[PDB]
Amino acid sequence: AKREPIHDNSIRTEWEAKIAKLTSVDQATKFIQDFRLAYTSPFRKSYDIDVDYQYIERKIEEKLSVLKTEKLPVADLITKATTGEDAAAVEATWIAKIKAAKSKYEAEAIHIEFRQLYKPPVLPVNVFLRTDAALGTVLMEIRNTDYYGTPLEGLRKERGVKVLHLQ
Amino acid sequence: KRGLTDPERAAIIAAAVPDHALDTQRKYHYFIQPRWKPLSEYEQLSCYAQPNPDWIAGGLDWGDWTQKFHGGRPSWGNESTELRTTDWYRHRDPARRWHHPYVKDKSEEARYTQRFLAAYSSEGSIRTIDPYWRDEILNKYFGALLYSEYGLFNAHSSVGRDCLSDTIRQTAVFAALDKVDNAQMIQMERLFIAKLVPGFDASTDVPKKIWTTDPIYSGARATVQEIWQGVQDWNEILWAGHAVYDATFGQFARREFFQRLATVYGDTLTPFFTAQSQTYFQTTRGAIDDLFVYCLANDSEFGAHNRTFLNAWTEHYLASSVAALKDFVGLYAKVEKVAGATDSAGVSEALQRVFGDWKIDYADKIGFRVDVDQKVDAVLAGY
Amino acid sequence: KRGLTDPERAAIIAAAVPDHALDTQRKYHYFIQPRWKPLSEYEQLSCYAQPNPDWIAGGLDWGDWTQKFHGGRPSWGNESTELRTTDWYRHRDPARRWHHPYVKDKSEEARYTQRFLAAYSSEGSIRTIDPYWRDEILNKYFGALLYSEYGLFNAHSSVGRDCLSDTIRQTAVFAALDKVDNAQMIQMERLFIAKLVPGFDASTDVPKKIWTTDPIYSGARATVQEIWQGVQDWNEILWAGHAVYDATFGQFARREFFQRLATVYGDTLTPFFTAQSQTYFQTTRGAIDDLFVYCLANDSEFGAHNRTFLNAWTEHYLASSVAALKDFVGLYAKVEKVAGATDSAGVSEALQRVFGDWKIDYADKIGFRVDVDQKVDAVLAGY
Amino acid sequence: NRAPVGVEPQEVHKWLQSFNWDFKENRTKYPTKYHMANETKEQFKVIAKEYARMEAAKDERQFGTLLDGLTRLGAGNKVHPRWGETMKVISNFLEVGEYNAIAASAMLWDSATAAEQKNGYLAQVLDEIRHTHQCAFINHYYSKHYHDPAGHNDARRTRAIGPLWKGMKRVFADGFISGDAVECSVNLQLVGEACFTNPLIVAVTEWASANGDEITPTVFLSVETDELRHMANGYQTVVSIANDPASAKFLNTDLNNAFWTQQKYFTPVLGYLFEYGSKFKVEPWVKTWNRWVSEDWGGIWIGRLGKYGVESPRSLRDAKRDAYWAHHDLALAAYAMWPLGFARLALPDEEDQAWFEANYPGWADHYGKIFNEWKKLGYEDPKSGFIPYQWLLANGHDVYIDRVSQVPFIPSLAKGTGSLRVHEFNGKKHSLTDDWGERQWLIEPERYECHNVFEQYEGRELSEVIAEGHGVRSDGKTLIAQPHTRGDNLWTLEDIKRAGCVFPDPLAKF
Amino acid sequence: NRAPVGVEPQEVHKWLQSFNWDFKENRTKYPTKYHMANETKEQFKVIAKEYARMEAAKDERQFGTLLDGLTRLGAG
Ligand SMILES: [Fe+3]
Ligand SMILES: [Fe+3]
Repeated sequence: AKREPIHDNSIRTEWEAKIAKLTSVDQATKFIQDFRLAYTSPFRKSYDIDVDYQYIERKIEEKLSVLKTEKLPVADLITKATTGEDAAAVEATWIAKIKAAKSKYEAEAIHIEFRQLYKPPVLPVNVFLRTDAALGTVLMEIRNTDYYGTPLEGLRKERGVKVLHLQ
Repeated sequence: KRGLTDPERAAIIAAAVPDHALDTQRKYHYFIQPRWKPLSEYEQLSCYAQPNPDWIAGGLDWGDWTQKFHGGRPSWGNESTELRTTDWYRHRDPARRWHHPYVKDKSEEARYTQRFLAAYSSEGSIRTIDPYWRDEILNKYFGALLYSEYGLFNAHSSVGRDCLSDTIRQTAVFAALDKVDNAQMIQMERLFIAKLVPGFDASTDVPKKIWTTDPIYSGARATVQEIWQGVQDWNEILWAGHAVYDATFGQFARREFFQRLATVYGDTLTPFFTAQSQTYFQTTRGAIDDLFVYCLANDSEFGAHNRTFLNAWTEHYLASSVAALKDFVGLYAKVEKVAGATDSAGVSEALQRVFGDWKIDYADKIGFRVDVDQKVDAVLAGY
Repeated sequence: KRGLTDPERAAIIAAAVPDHALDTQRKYHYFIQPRWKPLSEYEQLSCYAQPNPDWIAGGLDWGDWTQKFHGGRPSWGNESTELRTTDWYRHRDPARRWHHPYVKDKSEEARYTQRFLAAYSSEGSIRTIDPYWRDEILNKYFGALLYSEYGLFNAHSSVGRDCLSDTIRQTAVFAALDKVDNAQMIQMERLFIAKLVPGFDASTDVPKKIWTTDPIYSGARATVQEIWQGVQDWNEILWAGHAVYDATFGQFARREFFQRLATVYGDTLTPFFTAQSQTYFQTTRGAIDDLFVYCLANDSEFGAHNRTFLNAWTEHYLASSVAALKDFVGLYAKVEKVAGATDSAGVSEALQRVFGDWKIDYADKIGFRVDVDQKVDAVLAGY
Repeated sequence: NRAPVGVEPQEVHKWLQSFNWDFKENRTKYPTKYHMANETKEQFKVIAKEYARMEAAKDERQFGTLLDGLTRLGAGNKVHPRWGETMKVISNFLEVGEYNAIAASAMLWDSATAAEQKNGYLAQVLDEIRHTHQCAFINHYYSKHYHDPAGHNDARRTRAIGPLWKGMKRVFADGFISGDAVECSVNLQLVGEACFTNPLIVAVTEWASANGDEITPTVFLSVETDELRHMANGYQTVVSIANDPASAKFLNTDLNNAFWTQQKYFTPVLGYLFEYGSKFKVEPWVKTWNRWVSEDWGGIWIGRLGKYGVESPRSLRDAKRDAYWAHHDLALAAYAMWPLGFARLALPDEEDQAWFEANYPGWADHYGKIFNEWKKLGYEDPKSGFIPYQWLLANGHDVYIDRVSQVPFIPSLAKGTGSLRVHEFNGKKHSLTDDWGERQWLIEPERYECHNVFEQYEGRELSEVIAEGHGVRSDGKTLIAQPHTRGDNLWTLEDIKRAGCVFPDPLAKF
Repeated sequence: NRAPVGVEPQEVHKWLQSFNWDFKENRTKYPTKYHMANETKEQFKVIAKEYARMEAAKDERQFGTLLDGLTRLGAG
């Protein structure tokens, strides 16, 4: 449609009106989790707030994070995910799935979702980074193996694209 | 055939140039918000060099990056730290150091040090240092310590790649180079000694073994490995290493141990080196203080938020260093008991000083409650 | 309208310039006789700048001057010294210092010193210095000593006007500035202290009184006034001040007294300053040594001749300094007797070192017989 | 033992490798398919004090020349206006590549396990800070003395407005820090500095001095001196991983991906900035490119690494095809969309044309005709209300941005080797322009989600976009950028506004 | 008292006049019909370290220009 100004438009305004209403950490965690499944990664639900999601997300991150410092006890901020899950458990879990992945297309989804679900402030910074890092090495290895094997035509179909035009 | 000095070309360019300026704003990046009274050159050449987008507090660009890591980790992102802020650019190093001023200064230190060394050897001033201090303490435990500095230097690699602003970046990098310098300089004194006192083994074999297996440096090696490899939150690495670990144990080891006791065992060589490490410390301090106290701990919107993590990290890492110190005070057992320096009380005031400054230098600025008395007692137990 | 960048003029000059060089000798003053392997820039920019005529050994001009003093004293003449030589230009400073290198180095020291000072105060390192050392000794007798340096600095004015060659001139002048620097720096430490320890009077009133009326500095003041105002033979001033007086008493006072005892009374501030004075000494030494040992004491035609005067001056001025020292060793009475430094034996090795180096550094080079043992005994009598 | 002795830097460097110590957790933090050897050695025995000493000396001579001599000469206003304007983009764009390198090389010092190896990178880290501040100094100085300081005085903000900025970001920002340290390494060191920067920084001083610019040669001649250590850092990267089984599988894959990334933007952009941002030509780009890429690099530099099972990129032949016309294809897109820049352009004059046709037979009939056509249409006159972008649209020539490289594409006027592929995926359309990036996107959909200028500016009138992004000068009405480099008839917001240019979604017809 | 403080050149220059001391033989060696006052004051408060610092800076810019820029221009 018609675009509005980059850094100030009705969309970021409205989501901010929304974020403002969150009050519980539980509350804030579902919200941000729903927000990232719906709007981030090429496997996003919607592409509607495409040019505004990243700013909005950051604003939600802020709300969640502030909430945690004033509600969860200090220890939890270090030892666990906002979901009440034990940070190491989550790490153990996802590093297990990725290792169990049988294809690159299977590997990518595990990595992409881990982020949507656990990007800080949901998961502690130190925990998220190493896990993200560990998942990343696997995906890369699964992927860079025989990289030029499949022809373009084949790749197009494995990706499941709707080829609208070839010159 | 250059256009400036070639008749036919200079003439041609002369005709193309307009008689008047096409704008009067001549301040390079005039839109930078000055910290001081008017825009500095340090600011003008540093501020906004990092292409951050609006979704990262402070940045002026827009859109997503053009290439992320596999899985989507952003080139730079808010996942790198738990600390939040109104503008990541807010940071200003009190020294206004950009690359030029920084190497210029060190270059002075570089050359002066070699002049001083050539004279000192011609001076034969080595003749009166205490042989035990020289051979047993200096050569071994002072050598060992280079590994503490080297460790801290290394805990900056990821910081260097992960921080969210240019100024912090430079503050971070000049910090790292100063630490590898300390390491390099401690060895330089060791090598100079070898050239002067025959049989003095300046190699790192013994100081290396001591670091990794000698109980005196046990807690330190513990803290260091944890700061270096333990975490990736770039603010946590910066805080814990400089504001806590070095401010305490490092400062105690350098100023209170080696430099102080050097001026009691008649050692006129070591204070020359410690002068540099101690100056370097104070310089990083101003930068570290601005970033954490001014910028972070006092961010209008996230002060209390960041302080939660600051006080958290502080309680964790201070405990680690109290232990580091407790292991360190075992070294006193190997020195001559000078009445009032290497004795219980002497050593106790050394601690008093350390914990006492840290309390006004860092603690009180961030709202961390510390009972200096208790911490001295704590360290002293391993005496 | 500059000729380099103005089209019509650059064009005009372009036409006037020849297509080839009009000579291939491009070494500036290629006829200078190199000391080292090939001509240095220090040589090229210094050698032959003084317009000496052939009647003054080494000079390449001819005729009398164009204006003398009333009565006929030449602008420069052979009456200025008793020392004779084959070429007055023969002298080369080992540091090859011309004006640029010289200020460049000091400029480093200048800036580094202010960095160090700003850190040291923030470091609170002053807290552990011995109060007696600080208040009684340092503040008074160390202050007093600036007058020794200042005296030596002044004994160079006539030298500056009367020496017969450019290199000697520069060696002479950089020597003088280094001495007034010492004086200025001793006071700087005194002023820094005042800013840190309340009630510390950094003024010169007391150190001044001590110099002029305190028996400890009696012989020194005697020697200094005699070198400064006593004579006008520029080589005699140079020799006596640097090669004898400073090499002995000065060196003893700075290295053996203040710097050494600073590293025993827990003083981490003074060695910073003495590092400069001690380096400066060693630099002048190389210059002084070249001029007197290489150039003069060993001149193919007048070696034995000049050595006659050298050994003469040496016997006279050494006696003066032995006395200077004998007065100086009275200060020990005011310090805590550290077993092996401030006691008879401790002090005796200090002397041993001084007289011992001087013997190999200067004595033996000029054929002066000195029984180090006797001189130590001599000084020690006033202990 | 009283003899004048000091300690030499190589004496210290002798113990560096022993500075590191073992412990179970002493490993890199970044995701990577490689493991750099632990006893890898560095090539230059430099240390801290020595680093500072070596660089400061350079600094002194450089700053003496600009600050002292050149100011006295009035040099900053002796450059030709075209080149003066090109230096806004050249210096600021580079500044970013220098900037991101500080971070990239830090990731590399993190990757390395050998003390010595971290040392080389750390050295590079300091070098990159120096070069960022040097690139800023060029624009800073130009702000002070050039006839047009606007653009030079704010590109770190005015670059965000137009398309060319995004490409530069891919190669010199994202390509250096996002991904496998090694890919980031090959991207920066082995291809970036080794194939491009290094010869580029020298070629720039040639194009500069030739157009009255003596600011740039002063600064860059200094820069290139530190770059040799960087070429060495790439070299050491391969070496440290040469016995890693992974390398046999992965290395060459990353190297070809890294190489195409670099050539993609650089091939067309530098040729464009040289040939069009100059009045006085130094040599034609097509010839330069074959000596840099085809010969010096693929030929000589790469061969020296062949003993590591490292080969010439498989995309080299594809690159070569493009080198002739790709930059002229870009020129059209650049001139056309001139109001989105921060620099004043100039159409190729009657003689620039002659040089063009002489060095690229065929240029005239195709590019020449369009450029002249636009000139007649009122390209430079603010009263014409004519913008080449609208003429592009009206005559069926659509501009697409490649979802991977960001490089613009006009298939209907393109002579280069690329082509369009528009795919739909999860409800989003994507324009790809070559086989290599199409594969990159097909395989790594989530590494490539960068929004484009059309996506962002859709349905907006060009002046509104410019005013919002600050493309105006001190008076807040007149545009920094211009279609001519004269000193009169400067276009304003109203002028732009009268053309009624509104951003369309080029992918809506598919 | 931990606060960053240094000593300024004018602070040092403040004690220079007291550096000289009296003694019957403290007089010029040259023949002259004049006697310069003993409390005469200087106009620029410079000192050694400061002298060096001030000049070197000049030197740096000068030598950068000739050695670097002008050579590159073929100016000579
Ligand atoms: Fe660079
Ligand atoms: Fe580089």
